Amino acid sequence: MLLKVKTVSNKVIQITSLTDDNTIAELKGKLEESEGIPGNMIRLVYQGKQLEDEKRLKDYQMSAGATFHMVVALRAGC
Repeated sequence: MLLKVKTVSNKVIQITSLTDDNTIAELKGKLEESEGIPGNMIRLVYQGKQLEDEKRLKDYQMSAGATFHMVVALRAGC
């Protein structure tokens, strides 16, 4: 339900309304679309683990899982 996503840009956003179909994919996809374009890698780590798309609905039952997004930009995108 409620999740806190913080990017490497020191941007933390805490919302209390997550989906049960995608959740993760929806969150990451909505963040990239909101900014217009993807930062670079757009890879977040959940509980020190990766790949959470498969836990779309499984993440909706948490409603208390800290999320940290990472964007690797060395070529361009300051």
